[PDB]
Amino acid sequence: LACGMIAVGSCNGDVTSTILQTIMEKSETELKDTYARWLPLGLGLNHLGKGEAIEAILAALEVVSEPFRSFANTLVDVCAYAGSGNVLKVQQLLHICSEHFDADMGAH
Amino acid sequence: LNAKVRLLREELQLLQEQGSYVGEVVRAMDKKKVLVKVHPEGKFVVDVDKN
Amino acid sequence: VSTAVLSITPEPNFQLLDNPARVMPAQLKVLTMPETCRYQPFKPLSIGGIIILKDTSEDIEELVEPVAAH
Amino acid sequence: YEPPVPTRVGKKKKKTKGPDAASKLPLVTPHTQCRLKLLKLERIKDYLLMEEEFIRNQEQMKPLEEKQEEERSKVDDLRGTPMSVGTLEEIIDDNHAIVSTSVGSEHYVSILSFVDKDLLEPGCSVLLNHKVHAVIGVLMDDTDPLVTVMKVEKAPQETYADIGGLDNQIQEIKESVELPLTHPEYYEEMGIKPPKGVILYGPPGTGKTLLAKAVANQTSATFLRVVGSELIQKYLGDGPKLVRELFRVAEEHAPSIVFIDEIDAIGTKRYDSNSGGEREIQRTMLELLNQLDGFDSRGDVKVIMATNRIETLDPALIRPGRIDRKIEFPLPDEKTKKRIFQIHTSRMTLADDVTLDDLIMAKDDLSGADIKAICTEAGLMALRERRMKVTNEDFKKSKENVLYK
Amino acid sequence: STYSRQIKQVEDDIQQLLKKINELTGIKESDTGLAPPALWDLAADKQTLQSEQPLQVARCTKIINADSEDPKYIINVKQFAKFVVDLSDQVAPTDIEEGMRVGVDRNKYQIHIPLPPKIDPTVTMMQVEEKPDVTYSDVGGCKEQIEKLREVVETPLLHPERFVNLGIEPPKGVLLFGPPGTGKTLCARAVANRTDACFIRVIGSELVQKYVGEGARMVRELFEMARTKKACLIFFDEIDAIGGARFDDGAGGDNEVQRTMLELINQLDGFDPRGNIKVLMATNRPDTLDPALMRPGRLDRKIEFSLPDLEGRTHIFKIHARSMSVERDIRFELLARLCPNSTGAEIRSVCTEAGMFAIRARRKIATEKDFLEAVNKVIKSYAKFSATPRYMTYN
Ligand SMILES: Nc1ncnc2c1ncn2[C@@H]1O[C@H](COP(=O)(O)OP(=O)(O)OP(=O)(O)O)[C@@H](O)[C@H]1O
Ligand SMILES: Nc1ncnc2c1ncn2[C@@H]1O[C@H](COP(=O)(O)OP(=O)(O)OP(=O)(O)O)[C@@H](O)[C@H]1O
Ligand SMILES: [Mg+2]
Ligand SMILES: [Mg+2]
Repeated sequence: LACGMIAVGSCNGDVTSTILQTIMEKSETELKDTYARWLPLGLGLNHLGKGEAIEAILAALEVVSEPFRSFANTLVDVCAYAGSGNVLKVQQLLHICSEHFDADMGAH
Repeated sequence: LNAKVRLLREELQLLQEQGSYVGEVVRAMDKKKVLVKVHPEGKFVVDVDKN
Repeated sequence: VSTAVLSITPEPNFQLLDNPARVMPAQLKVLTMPETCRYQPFKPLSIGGIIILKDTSEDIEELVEPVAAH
Repeated sequence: YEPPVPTRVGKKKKKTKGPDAASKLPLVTPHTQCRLKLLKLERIKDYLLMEEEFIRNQEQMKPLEEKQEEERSKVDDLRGTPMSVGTLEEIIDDNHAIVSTSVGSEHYVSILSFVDKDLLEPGCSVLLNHKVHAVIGVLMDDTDPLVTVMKVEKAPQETYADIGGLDNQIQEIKESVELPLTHPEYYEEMGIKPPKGVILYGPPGTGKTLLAKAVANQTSATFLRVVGSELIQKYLGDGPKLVRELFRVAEEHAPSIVFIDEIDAIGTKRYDSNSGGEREIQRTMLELLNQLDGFDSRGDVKVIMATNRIETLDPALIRPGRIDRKIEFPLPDEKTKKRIFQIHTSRMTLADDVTLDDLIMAKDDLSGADIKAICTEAGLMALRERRMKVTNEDFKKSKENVLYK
Repeated sequence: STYSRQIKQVEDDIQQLLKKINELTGIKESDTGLAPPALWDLAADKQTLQSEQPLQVARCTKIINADSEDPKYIINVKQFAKFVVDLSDQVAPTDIEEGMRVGVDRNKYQIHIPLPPKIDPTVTMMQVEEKPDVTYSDVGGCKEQIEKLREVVETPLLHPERFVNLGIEPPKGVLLFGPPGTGKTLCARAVANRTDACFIRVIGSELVQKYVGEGARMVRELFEMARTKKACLIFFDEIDAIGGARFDDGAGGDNEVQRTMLELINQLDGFDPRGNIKVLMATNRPDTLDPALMRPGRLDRKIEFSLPDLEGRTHIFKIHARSMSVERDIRFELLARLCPNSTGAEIRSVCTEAGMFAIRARRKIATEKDFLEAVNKVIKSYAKFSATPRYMTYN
C-alpha cells in the first residue's frame, strides 16, 4: 500500500517487479489471507489511471494461482482505468459481476 | 317440468350460499381494483369479477 | 444472447399386419390379404377371428414362433 | 423489555412528491444538437445497455419462484383480497405500526417489506390485510372536494388586453406573480427574493378581481381562489382549520397563486352561524398571519388579496413580509373610461348615433363595473326590441337602469 | 442540425431501453403504496405474516393480586370489549402498569407488549422535523435579545454542566414580544435551526378546537409527548390566540379558550413538575395575555423585540442587502437614518423594492437612488398601512 502511494500513477518498474515477486512467492494458502489483497492494490496504485499499460502486468499476473489471480487482475485493471469512464471496462466488470457463485471464489 | 323440478331442488342449496354486501364505489383503480365502502364497514379495496 | 454492442466497440394408404394381427372391428371390412400370398382364407377375411388358411404351395412352412408368458 | 428504536429520522413522510422516480435520467447539456450532447446521450445509452444485459442475465438464472411477474403475484397473494382501509395511528418501528380500522379498533400490526415506507405518516390512509391487519400498502388519497373547490381548473378568458387604464397596477402585479415565474433570472441576478405578498385595494368595481382574472389567465402556477367570507365557519377552530388546509393545498400544488378575494369581508360581516363571535374571527386572522409569514417554511406560494375596505383590515395582516405591495385601484379617469367603453363595446355593433364621449360622463364616480353594466344592459334593451344594433336610446335607458333606481 | 437525426434516434433508443428496464425491474402501481421491487423481502414477509401474530391495542385498567404469583389484569380493548387476562410468559410482571396501553393477542387476549401512550396525530405533526433556513446571523439589531434568548433556550441544553455545578436552575420560559415584523418568529426559527433537542412549533390558532375540552386535551398530549424526550423545546407562536386574560362577561365569553390556557398554565407550573421542557412564546399583543401566564415559572424571561435603533437598522440593511448587486457607495447608514421607527420587515421590503426598481429599469445594479425610491415607496408611501404606530401601544 505504501509503495503504491509513493509511486501512484507513475508505473514504477521497481515497485511493479518487487510486488510481482512478493505475490508469486507466496503460497496458495498464504494468498487466502486478505492482507494479500493489499499486494495488487499497491500494484494497482502504481498504474493508477495509466490505462492500457497493464497488459504486461496482466500477462505477469496470469501465472498467479486462483482465485487470487482473478482478484489481483480485477484490482489492477480497475486501478489502471480509474477515473476514465471507459464503458468497455465497465461492461467487463459487469460481466464479472453477472456470474454469481453459490465468497471464496467470488471475492473479485 | 323436469327443468322446473331440478331448479327447485338446486334452489335450496343456492339459498344457503351467503349473501353479498352492498357497497358504494369511490373510484376505480389500476389492475381491476375498486375502492368501495361497505354500508357499515368502512372502505375496502376489492377485486373485480371477470364478468 | 451475447453482450450488447456499446457505442465504441405422405402417409401410406395401407399397412401390412403380421400374424397374429390386432384387427379392429372396423378394420375387418377394409382388411384383405395380398393376392399373391400362398395362403387363402376359407371364410371372408372381413369375418374376423381365427381363420384357417388354404395353402396353395407345399414349400417350407415359415410358422410363427410362440412367445413366453410374462 | 425494551421499546423498539426506529431507524428513520422523524415521523413524517418524504417531502418530495410526484417525482420522475426511476426515470430520473441525468440532465444532458447543452440542449443544442451538437456532438457533445450526442456523446452524452450515447454514454447514457451504453450504461442502459449494460444495465439491460445485467438485469436480463440475473432474471435468466433467477429461480422460477423469483421472477418479476412471479414476485408481483406473490405480493398480491400476501396482500390478499379484500384489502381493508385503515388509518396509520402511529409508527412504532420500521416494520411495526399501530393502525386503526374503520370500526375504531386499533391493532399493533407489522408493516410488510413491499409497503412504501416513506409514504407512511400518522393519519395517512393505509391498506391492511383483511385477516391479520398487517400493513400491505398506502392508499393514495383522492383529491378532496375542497381541493377541487379552491383550484381554478380552467383559466379565465379575461386577459391583460381586456384591462384598460391599469398600466401601473398590471406592472406591479406582474413583477410579483408573473415575472418571478417566467423570468426568475432577474431576481436571482439582483440578489432579492420577489415581493412576497400583494393586496389590491380600491373602490368597488375598479378592476381588482379583473386583474386577478387576468393573472389567472396567463399563469403557469396553480390558481386557488377563496373569498374572505368563506373563511368564516360555523364551528370553533374550523376557520383556522380551513385557512391551514387552504395553504397546505397551496403548498401541495407548488408553484401556486392564492387569491384571497374580498378579505375584509371576514371582519366587516357578522353572521350568527359563526359560533365564536369576533374572537373566532380574530383566531382565524392569527392563523392567516401564520400562513402568510410564520414559522413554517413557505414554498412557491404567492398570495393575492383584494378588498374595497382596507382600513378595516388588521394592519399586522398586510404588514411587509406578509403583503409587500399595496396596489391601489383608483376610479377611472376620462382616458381610462374611454378605454373601458371601447373594450366592452368591441364585440358590440354600435349605431352611428351612439357616441362614447357623452357616455364617458354619465356619472362623476363612474367605474369599470358601471361601464360594463351599462353596456350589458344596453345590449339587453336591444335584445328586448329584437335588435342587433344598439342605439343611443338603448344606452340612455341603460344609464337610468344600472346607475339609478 | 447535422446530429439531429442521430440525436432523435439515440433518444428514442434510450426511451425504449428505459421502458424495457422498467419492464423487468418494476416501478409501477404507486397508488396502492407499493415500494420498488428492489426492497421486497417476500420470504421475510411471509415469515412475518405467519410467525408475527397481530396484536389488538387495549388499555390496562387494574391489576388484581399483583403481589402473588397469579396477577390478573383487567384490560379495556378499545371499542371491542373488556377482559380479565394474564401476562404472556415473555413479559415481565413489572413491565405492565395500570392505565398504560398494551397489546394483546386475539385468542386469549393475554398481554403481549406494553405500548407507547396514544398521541393525537395533529399533536405529533406539531414537532419540527425540517429545521428552518435561518441562523442567528440573519437577525440584526437584536444582540442583547438574542443573547438572553440563547442563554435560556440553547445554553442549558448545550452545556448543562455549567449550571448543575453551581446549583443553578436556568429559566424554563421565554416570551418574545414586540410590534409585528420585529423578528419574533425569525428568532424562533433561528432557535429551531440551531437547536439539537426536540423542537415543537405550536400556533395558538391550532389550539382552538370545535368541541369542549379538546384544546386542553391537545395541550395535555403536547406536554405528554414533550416529556418523552430528554430535552425539548415548545414554541407557542401567536400565544395571544389562546393566552388571553380570563374574564366574566355574563355569557360564556371565551370560556373554552380560557380552559385551554388554564391547562397550558397548569402544565407549565402546577402540582406536577413540568420536566425538561423549555417553552417559548411569541406575540405582538402581550398586553392581552393572562397575568398567570405572564408570571415567572411559566414565562420567566420577557424579551422585548422593540424597533431597531439606528445601529440595528443599519445592521438589518447590511443583512438583507448582502447578496444584492448594489452599487459601490450605497450609504446604508443614511438609509437607516431615513426610516426612524421601522421594523426589519420594512427594511427587507426596502431592499427588495430597490432591487425591483433596478430590475424594472433593465439595470443589473441597484444604485443609491433606487434605495431612496424604495424608502419613499415603503417607509413613506405605505405608511398608511403600517402596523407599527398602533402596535407599540400594545407592547
Ligand atoms: N379598468 C377596467 N378596464 C376594463 N374593464 C374593467 C375595468 N374595471 C372593471 N372592469 C370590468 O368590470 C367588471 C367587474 O369589475 P371587478 O369585479 O373586477 O371589480 P372589483 O374592483 O374587483 O370589485 P369588487 O370590489 O366589487 O370586488 C370586470 O369583469 C371587468 O369586465
Ligand atoms: N431583526 C431583524 N433582522 C433581520 N431581519 C429581520 C429582523 N426582524 C424582522 N426581519 C425580517 O422581517 C420579517 C418579519 O417576519 P417575522 O416572522 O420576523 O415577524 P414577527 O415579529 O414574527 O411578526 P408578527 O408579530 O406579525 O408575527 C422576517 O422574516 C425577516 O426577513
Ligand atoms: Mg371582486
Ligand atoms: Mg410572527
